[PDB]
Amino acid sequence: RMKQIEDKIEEIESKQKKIENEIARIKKLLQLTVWGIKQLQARIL
Amino acid sequence: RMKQIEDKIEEIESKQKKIENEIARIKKLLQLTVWGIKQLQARIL
Amino acid sequence: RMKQIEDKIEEIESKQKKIENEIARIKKLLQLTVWGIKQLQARIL
Ligand SMILES: [Cl-]
Ligand SMILES: [Y+3]
Ligand SMILES: [Y+3]
Ligand SMILES: [Y+3]
Ligand SMILES: [Y+3]
Repeated sequence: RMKQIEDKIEEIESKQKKIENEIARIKKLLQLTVWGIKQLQARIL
Repeated sequence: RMKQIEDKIEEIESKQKKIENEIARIKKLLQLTVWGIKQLQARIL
Repeated sequence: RMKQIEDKIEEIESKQKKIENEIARIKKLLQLTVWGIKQLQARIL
C-alpha cells in the first residue's frame, strides 16, 4: 500500500508542476493584455 | 495511518480537479479578452 | 516511510494553497481587464 501511495504522490506532484507552468503562462499573457488596454486608453484619451 | 494518508490523497486530488477546472475557465475568458483588445485596436487604427 | 509520506503530503498541500492564492489574484485582475475593455468599447461606439 505504501508503495502505491508513493507512486500516487509522484503523480500528484507531476500534475502540480503542469499547473504551475500553466499559471506562469497565464500570468504573462494577462500582463500583456493589461499593457494593451493601457496603450489603447492612452490613445483614445 | 496509511488509511488517513489514503483519504488525504483523495482530498488533494479533489482539490487539484477543482483547480484544473478553474484554470480552464480562466483560459477561455483570457482568450476572449485578447480577441476583444484586437477588435478595439483594429477599429481605432 | 509513512512519515516521509506524511511530510511530503504537507508540502503538496502547502503548494496547493500557494496555487489557490495565485488563482484568486489572477481572477480579480482578469475581472478588472474585462471591465476595462467594456468602458473602452462603450466610449468608442
Ligand atoms: Cl485580460
Ligand atoms: Y516512484
Ligand atoms: Y477513500
Ligand atoms: Y508533519
Ligand atoms: Y495542486
